[PDB]
Amino acid sequence: MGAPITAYAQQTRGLLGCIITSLTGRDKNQVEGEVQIVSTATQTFLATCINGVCWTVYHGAGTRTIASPKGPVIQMYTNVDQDLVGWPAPQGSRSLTPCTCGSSDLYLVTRHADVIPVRRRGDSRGSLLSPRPISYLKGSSGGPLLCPAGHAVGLFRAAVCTRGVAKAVDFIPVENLETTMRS
Amino acid sequence: VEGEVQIVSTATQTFLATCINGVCWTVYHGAGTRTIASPKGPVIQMYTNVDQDLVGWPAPQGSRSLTPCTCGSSDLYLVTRHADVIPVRRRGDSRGSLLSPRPISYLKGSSGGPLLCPAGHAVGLFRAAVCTRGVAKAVDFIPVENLETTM
Amino acid sequence: KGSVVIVGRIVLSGKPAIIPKK
Amino acid sequence: GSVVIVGRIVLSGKPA
Ligand SMILES: *[C@@](=O)([C]([C][C][C])[N]C(=O)[C]([C][C]([C])[C])[N]C(=O)[C]([C]/[C]=[C]/[C][C]([C])[C])[C]([C])[C])C(=O)[N][C]C(=O)[N][C](C([O])=O)C1=[C][C]=[C][C]=[C]1
Ligand SMILES: [Zn+2]
Ligand SMILES: [Zn+2]
Repeated sequence: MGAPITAYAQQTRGLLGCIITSLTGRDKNQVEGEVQIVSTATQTFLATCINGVCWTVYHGAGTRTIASPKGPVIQMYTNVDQDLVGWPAPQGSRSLTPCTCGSSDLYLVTRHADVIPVRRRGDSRGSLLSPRPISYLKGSSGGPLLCPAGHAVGLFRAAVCTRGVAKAVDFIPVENLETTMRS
Repeated sequence: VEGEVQIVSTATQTFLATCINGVCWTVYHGAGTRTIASPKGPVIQMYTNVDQDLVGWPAPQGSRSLTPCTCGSSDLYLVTRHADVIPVRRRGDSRGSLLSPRPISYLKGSSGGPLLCPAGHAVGLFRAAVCTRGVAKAVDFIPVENLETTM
Repeated sequence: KGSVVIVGRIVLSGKPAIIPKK
Repeated sequence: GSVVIVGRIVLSGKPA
């Protein structure tokens, strides 16, 4: 990967095609990118492909199957406690690689394809250098937090809000991903 | 698609502009007080700062704005008029050194271009290259704050 | 329950590019 | 004169 981290988004389907696809569980669409904007019939969020696996937040995907060209695909991993789930990365996607530098300077990629700076304050916390309204981060759960090199340091899970403005973010560090696989 | 960086020309020369906070900024040494073309006629500069070598008109059509950097990183990246990205280490407020010096020919026509941080956020606007013997070893730039202040 | 459906993508691998005049 | 826009650059590389 490289820097500066720049990202863009593309919508691939709408509400009706999404509902149909959700039921049939068969999606014939072409897949590209490291992060997929994903949706159930109740909510929409993100899923990040790290090392051949498409990871996302359990509180979003539950135990559901991901719709694929060959019909539904069951999850490879499920960890209610760590709030993780993973499916084999879709055919066409590009995976990110875990961070191996321990940089405290993280960058969150939102569902709007905006990358916002986050200062790591702990294993699963980092503070937004420029806080934003929580409505801005809605739908970004499952999205990546990269180090200056563009490597996955963790997955966005929850926001730390005060009066509707998020000051910090709660994430799932890649270590939990490794652990969830060994489990 | 919408672009953040516009490639402009004045007959005299050609350089770049960068939309930050809805304003299309570029170098005074390129545009001067010139207006920018529009399908409805010439549009005038919203800001002109001869002192800072900074001029800005309202962001044009087919453009999208860059966000100022708020992470402080010293690891900058310059985007040229050819879309080439060049890693630059921040030496100070308006100076940064190329990690791999290039002949000035490579940095030509890029004034006005953005000086991005690791997050693709604007740090400054490429003002002019600082070179030794035809080799651009570093660059001069206008920090975003100057722009945020000019507004 | 239904399947989680991919409704869009976010591409980090893109690099600065001069938008094609098309 | 007037400054004309001869082209555009998209930092993310967004195609089309
Ligand atoms: C994602 O699941 C979100 C991000 C929203 C900031 N996170 C949560 O919902 C979590 C879930 C919880 C951890 C089980 N909850 C929160 O972040 C709470 C705060 C809790 C903090 C605890 C912390 C200290 C450990 C806040 C108050 C919400 C997510 O994005 N979910 C999908 C979603 O929001 N979908 C929306 C929808 O209706 O489809 C959506 C999507 C796009 C635009 C608007 C709304
Ligand atoms: Zn790293
Ligand atoms: Zn920054």
